[PDB]
Amino acid sequence: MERIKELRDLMSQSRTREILTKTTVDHMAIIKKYTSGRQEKNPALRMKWMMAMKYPITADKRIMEMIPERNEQGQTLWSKTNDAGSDRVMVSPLAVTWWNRNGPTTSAVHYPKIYKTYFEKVERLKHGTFGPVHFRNQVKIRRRVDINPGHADLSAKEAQDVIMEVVFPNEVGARILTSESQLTITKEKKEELQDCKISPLMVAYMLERELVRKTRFLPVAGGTSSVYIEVLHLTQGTCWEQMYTPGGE
Amino acid sequence: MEDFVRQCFNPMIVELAEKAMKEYGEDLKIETNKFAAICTHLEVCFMYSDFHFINERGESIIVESGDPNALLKHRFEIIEGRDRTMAWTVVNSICNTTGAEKPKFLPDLYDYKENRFIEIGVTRREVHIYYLEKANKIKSEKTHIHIFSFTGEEMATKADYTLDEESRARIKTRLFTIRQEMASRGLWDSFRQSERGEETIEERFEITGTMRRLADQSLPPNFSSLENFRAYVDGFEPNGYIEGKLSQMSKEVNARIEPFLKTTPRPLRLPDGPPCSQRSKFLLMDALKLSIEDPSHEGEGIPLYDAIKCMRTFFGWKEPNVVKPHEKGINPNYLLAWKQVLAELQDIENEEKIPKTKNMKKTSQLKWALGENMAPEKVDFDDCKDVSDLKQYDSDEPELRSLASWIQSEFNKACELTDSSWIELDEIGEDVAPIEHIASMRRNYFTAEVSHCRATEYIMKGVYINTALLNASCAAMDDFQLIPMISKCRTKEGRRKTNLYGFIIKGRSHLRNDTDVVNFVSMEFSLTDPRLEPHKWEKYCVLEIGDMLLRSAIGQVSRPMFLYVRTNGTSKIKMKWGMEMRRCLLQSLQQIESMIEAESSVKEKDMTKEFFENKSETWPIGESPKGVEEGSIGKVCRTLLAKSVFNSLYASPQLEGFSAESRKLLLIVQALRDNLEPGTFDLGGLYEAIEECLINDPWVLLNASWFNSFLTHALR
Amino acid sequence: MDVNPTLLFLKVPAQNAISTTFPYTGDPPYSHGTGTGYTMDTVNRTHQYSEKGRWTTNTETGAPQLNPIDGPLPEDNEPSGYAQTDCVLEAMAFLEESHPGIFENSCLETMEVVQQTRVDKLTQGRQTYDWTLNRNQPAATALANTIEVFRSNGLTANESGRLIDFLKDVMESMDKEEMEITTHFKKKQRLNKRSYLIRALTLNTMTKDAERGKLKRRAIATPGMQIRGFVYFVETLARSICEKLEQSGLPVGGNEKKAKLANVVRKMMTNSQDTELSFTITGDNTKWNENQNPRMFLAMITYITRNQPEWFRNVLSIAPIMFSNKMARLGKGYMFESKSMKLRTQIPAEMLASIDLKYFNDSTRKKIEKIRPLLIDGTASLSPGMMMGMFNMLSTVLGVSILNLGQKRYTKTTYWWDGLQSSDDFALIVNAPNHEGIQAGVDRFYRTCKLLGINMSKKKSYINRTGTFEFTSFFYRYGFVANFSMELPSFGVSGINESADMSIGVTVIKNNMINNDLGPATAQMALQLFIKDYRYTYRCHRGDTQIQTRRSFEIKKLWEQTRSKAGLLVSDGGPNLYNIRNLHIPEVCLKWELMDEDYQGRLCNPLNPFVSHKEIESVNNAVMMPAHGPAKNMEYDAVATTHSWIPKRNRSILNTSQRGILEDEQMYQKCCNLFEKFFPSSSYRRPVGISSMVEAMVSRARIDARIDFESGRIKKEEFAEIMKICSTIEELRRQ
Amino acid sequence: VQLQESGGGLVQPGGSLRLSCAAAMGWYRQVPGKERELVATNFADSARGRFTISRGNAKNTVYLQMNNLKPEDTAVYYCWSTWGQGTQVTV
RNA sequence: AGUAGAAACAAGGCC
RNA sequence: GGCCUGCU
Repeated sequence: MERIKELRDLMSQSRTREILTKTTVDHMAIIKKYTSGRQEKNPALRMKWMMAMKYPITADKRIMEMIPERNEQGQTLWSKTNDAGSDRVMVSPLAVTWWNRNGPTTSAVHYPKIYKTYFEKVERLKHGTFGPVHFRNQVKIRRRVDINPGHADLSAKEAQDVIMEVVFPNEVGARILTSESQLTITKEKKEELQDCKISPLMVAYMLERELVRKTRFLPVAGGTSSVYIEVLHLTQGTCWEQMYTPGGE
Repeated sequence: MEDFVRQCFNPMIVELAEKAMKEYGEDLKIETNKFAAICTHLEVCFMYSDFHFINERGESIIVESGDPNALLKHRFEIIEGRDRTMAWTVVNSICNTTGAEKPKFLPDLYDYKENRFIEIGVTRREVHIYYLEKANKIKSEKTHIHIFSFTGEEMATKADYTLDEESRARIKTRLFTIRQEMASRGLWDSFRQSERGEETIEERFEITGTMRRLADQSLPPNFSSLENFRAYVDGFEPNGYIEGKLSQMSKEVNARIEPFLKTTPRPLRLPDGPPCSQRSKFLLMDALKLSIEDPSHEGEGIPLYDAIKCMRTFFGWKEPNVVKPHEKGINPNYLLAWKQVLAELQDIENEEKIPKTKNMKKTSQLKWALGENMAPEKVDFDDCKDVSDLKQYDSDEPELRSLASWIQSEFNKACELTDSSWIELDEIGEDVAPIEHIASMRRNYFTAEVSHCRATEYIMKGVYINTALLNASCAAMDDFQLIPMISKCRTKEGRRKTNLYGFIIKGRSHLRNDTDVVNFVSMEFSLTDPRLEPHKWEKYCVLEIGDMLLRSAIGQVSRPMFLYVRTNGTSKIKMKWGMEMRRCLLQSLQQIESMIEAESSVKEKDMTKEFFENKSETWPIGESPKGVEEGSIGKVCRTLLAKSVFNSLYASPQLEGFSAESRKLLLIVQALRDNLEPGTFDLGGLYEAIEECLINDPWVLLNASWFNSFLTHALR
Repeated sequence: MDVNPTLLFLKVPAQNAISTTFPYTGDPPYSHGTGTGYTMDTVNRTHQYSEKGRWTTNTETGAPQLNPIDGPLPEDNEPSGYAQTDCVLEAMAFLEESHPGIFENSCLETMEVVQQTRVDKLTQGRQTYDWTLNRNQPAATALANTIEVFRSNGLTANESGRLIDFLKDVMESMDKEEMEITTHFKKKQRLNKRSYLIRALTLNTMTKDAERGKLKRRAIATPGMQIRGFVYFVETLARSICEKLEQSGLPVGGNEKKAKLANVVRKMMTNSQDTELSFTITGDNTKWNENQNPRMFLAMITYITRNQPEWFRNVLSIAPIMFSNKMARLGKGYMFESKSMKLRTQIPAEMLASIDLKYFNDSTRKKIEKIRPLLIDGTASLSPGMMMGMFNMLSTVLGVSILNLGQKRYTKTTYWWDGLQSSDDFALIVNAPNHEGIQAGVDRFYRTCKLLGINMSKKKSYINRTGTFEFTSFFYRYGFVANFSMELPSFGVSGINESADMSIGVTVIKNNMINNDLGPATAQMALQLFIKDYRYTYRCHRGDTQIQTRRSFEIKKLWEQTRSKAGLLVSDGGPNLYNIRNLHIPEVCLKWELMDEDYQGRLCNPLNPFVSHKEIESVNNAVMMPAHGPAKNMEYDAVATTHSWIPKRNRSILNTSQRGILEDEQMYQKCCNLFEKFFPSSSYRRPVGISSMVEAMVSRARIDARIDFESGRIKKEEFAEIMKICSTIEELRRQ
Repeated sequence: VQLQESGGGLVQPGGSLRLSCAAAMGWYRQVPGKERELVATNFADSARGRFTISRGNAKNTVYLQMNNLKPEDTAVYYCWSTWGQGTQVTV
């Protein structure tokens, strides 16, 4: 109901009607990236400079109807002045902390299921067992190794169709996945995330990260396993070796 | 033939078919019979779908015209007439909502009663072959298929015909209308067989017009056209042309190697001129501290109250008077500014609660001291052209200045220990691995070594001052603000303590660019008389403000106590980089830990404890008139920390240029000392490159003097 | 006793303590005003290194151009751009012979990419010079403006959605009598053929800031949008070629560079017997970009693309053809001050052609006098050579050809050489039975380099015995030695947001521990200092302290409200549990089991009004410009929390005549959000097609209402309402 | 850098000895039953006031002038810059 | 004045 | 005096 209604409201005004009519689907990306905002050259300097202002961050308009304009002593939490090239409003950082102490609460039980990679890292480290540190010269030789320890033996494009069919089943188009490994992955990640309401985009991004294999060139000495490379900073050094066995093994 | 589609069919269908024509990118002028055939297919699709509605029952309600109501459901909903992306969108949506099977090709319609697809195709040939043809094109299909053909016959599997027969009479009447209208036209010489499935195209990227002429002007000197040059390139083969030109080329084009020996390198020449002055934003070696011995932590507390309490701890105030003038400004303004600061500090002391941040009055005194309303007003060139004085901004090499001995002593005392701990580090996760325990022990050793160091005190001073200045500039852009220089340490006894070096008055700070300058005036207490090294205080105005009595065995000194007052400035980039001075600790201690690890790779054991306690091994860390002096690892830590701190304090382009062009020569000298037969192509050029970076910066000149001393001691 | 750190090198070798010689703890040098002086100096220097060439006047642009190719051979060691066509063609032929099938294959993959590439690939770029407004703007904005102008002028082939078609339209625009542009102050202005040619062939010049390692500032250039597609295709070909060359090091990272350097040094020295001596030259090329003539790149590519479809050759040749006629905008201008009348003025650079020279100093006066003859419509012709490393990969190809030309099969002498080339820098290992052989080999290498327009910087180069050398701030001494002073500037708060900054800092510490041999205790100190700076920057202190800030009240109440305070994030004033073992774990997941369910739910709430995600590309990618290197992107692990807000934008557009761009931004974003709600996959996979917005949106409304009734919330009343509303918007679009 | 020590030998207690090393510099010693001991560079406690270190940069030589010798000075005395081979001193 | 260094800041524009 | 902006 609503969606077509703001569609009609947009088409009511002449300029947006022209934009909707003359613009083709292919140009979607271009106009979506059409912005006057330059990409910052020195982010640290301005982040240290903007945070000294009042209302340094930006938030959706809806914040004006969930968080009061001021806190107990009267420190303002949000302003009604919109951003430069968006309908979002500039708000103070307190509106963040406020949201974490009296804002609406939900059931975050499914975030562990979504962010599978990070929670698997935590579980692997929690059950790890350290050993003695041995001091001897390490011959670090540079090798190509896979960093992602949960890659399902799929490439970027190879798993992209799987991700769409898992999250966006209707926009798949011609592709119907042939490999049965992809079939089982789709089934599992479909039944697992059937009602998760985090965001389609973040779900797709994390599925891409988990399933897609990624490789990088690093100086290693021993190890060479996927689980042993994520902790390469902790097990191998310039003149010391720290024996380690992740919780998985 | 196109006249037929001009005449008969309605607009809607003809533009739908024209967009379907554009879909796959073939042109309509070459073969139009496909257009007519598929537009008739689309027409039968409509005429078969429309006029067919359903209500909550099955048994579709058929109405010649949809009456105004909510009961406008369509019996058959069309697939084709849409783009491939949307056709597959509808296919997938129907499959996911109906729980049916996904076909591999494009259907034409969907129906509810039987909950499935219809692929309508009316071909010229008779049905009973085309049907099974498209059937074997589609794999294991449950979608029912139904086709007509011009003779008027119908067929389908399951003997199934999904709706009214009068509609099918409609279809075949339409069909024979088409047929015996082409009869008047006469198209069957090709109508039965006009499409054979042609798909081919050649990509054409032709250079022509102006862009061709440009190609004719981007060739070697003796070529006339891109065609000729490409023909020459294709016909070109290697026939020893590099050798001919190498032989013909003059022999003066050479890269002769000049041997680099011990007697080759000469000392770097330093610029000559007036002595070098002080550039720091605060006093480093001549600072004085007024303290309260409070239990508050670094960030804990309120600045103004702490400053006032510290200043009340000192007795012996005198009416201030000029001792050493600025030599270029108006010292009475500095005097009046100091008295104004004192008066307003008392004014705060009187009232109820000390404000967290105070704003000062904009008197003419600080208007001059902070450089207010001095930027020339911006105008247009068309209005100022006849002014003779109008010229460019002064753009020339900076003034030349010779090195002085004060920077050496300042660095010397910047590496000395102190009676306080100037670093209170944060918390870290409790160490769980033995390597983490080793790291923590190493870190504790280095913290014990460097915390009691003037370099750490300078780091904290700079970080706090720049943080406060940046925050005030970003908050109080318009109005002058008072900020007391505060630094909190911990005594040997363990009691926490605060220290007040002085005050900073920040001025207008409407900083847009990263290079825009915010001006402030800094006042700092000290005991060092400025009458002994005046050239180091060229830009300072120094007053006499009191007398101090520090307990000494020579009765009690009752020394004078002066106020160094100056106008300084910074910028957003400078403030940001000065508030990250704590990475000097990193740089230094990373270097020391690299030393320790490299040495411990030799002996298979951690070597930190004996390095820091036994102090047997020592590194050359300075030269005395007797000779080169070596110090323990802790002294090396402090020296490197001081070097990094001074790099962060006296940073400038001269420093970067000299560092690079002297690292080159240092590598060459190291190669010489390693017996690697080093050689150079133009050493004079490298020397000139190094010597052009030394202009007026005390730090870079001191580094150059150190480099000359290192060369003199090396090469032996 | 006087302390002197440099004397430390008398006991510790120079490379083992080279980190001390990198003053990367202070503010790097920045430029303050115009870059016009540097642009003029660079143009004059590029034109006078090729003075002995031949002059011509382009019949299209009417600008003077200097062709030095096949010019007189140099007779001195000064820089020279007199490259010889036959010599370079022979070098490329030998490169092909030593690597058969390189050019044909690379051309095949490049042809595939060019004929399947899309227009949107041009949006994935940083600032570009939009000619519609004569100023630098984001790549997407400039592309959109150029497409709009083309469509308004009648060039609508780009509607095919293919980059090749966009380039076809671009070339067709060159043959138009009169184009039209829009300006706001809206006014429609007409550009004739020559003016549009110069506007499409021009470059925008700026001054490079944050450049550490030199006393003087330099100038850099940014091209337009008409020429970026050809550049993209040419660089794709060059990258595909260099990936097949082991002597190149430009298309790889740092660790790969080190590995290849070690391999080449071991190969050269190990194969050398006791009789052969080995020497390493640590060479830098003076005026690398100013001496590389685009015509020679045209020759190299036309030799590479031999026996290939003519359209491929044409599309790959268009780029150097435009660079050979490239123009450069002088810059921002010059600012004058009058102290007698106490005023300042800013004259644009376009007046340099006619403005009198009384206001300029001697140096600038002479520079303007020398560059004036080349001024055409406020921009200077820069035909002789490249401006700033636009063809990095082709330059690397030429250098690799030079390196391979001494494989001992072409030297025809006892001496031989090899090494590694990365544009403007190289390491050359030369072996020969005697010092005379080494001298002859280096002399011939230098001479051959001078025949290709490449000069070796004698002042910044030195030769020693193999085993010790330098390459791009990587110091090799019997094995590469860590520096850690190049990455020091990256140890602070990045400046993206709270969660992003935390994750980026911990990940940077981890990486520098893995690669740059950062010590354990040093890493712990870095973690402590980073946490301190992070808390002091975001006003998020431990909460149990009495540090009054603008955010210390809410943080303190959250602290007192929470029961398990160990689960609070550092952003919310909680303890830091990070350590050397936890540097690879996001903060949210490390504290997940310690958080209270109320705080956990409030933190990670999808409905939070702070989190905003635009595209799959910008989810967890942060662009950090590394010190002493080109802009780079990093993947940082982070959980989408309420702290993932995006900061405020500039907001200064409101005072400029270009104020309508914000309204267009808002309307485009509203339409894009509506489309995304209609097409959820719009962000992850960019939609493709040739239909218009409203068609897809209305038709999908039809179908989705239908099916969501066939099972879902919709009702007949609502479904029919949607159907007739779709009809209403249909008839509205009709009129 | 190569180094050669001279001037060691057998001496009486309370005697004197001038070590010289042909090539910052100094002198360390090694008793038969131990590792290295610092002598001079600054002098150690066990040898201060008795022993004097000096150098002639024009001769490229560092000297150690030992006086009022004790039986506990009996060691191989090594010069350094790089380490010499050491010269035997027996008191 | 001051910052800074091959050109700039020492607020800008709009009424 | 009143109001706008701080990488456009």
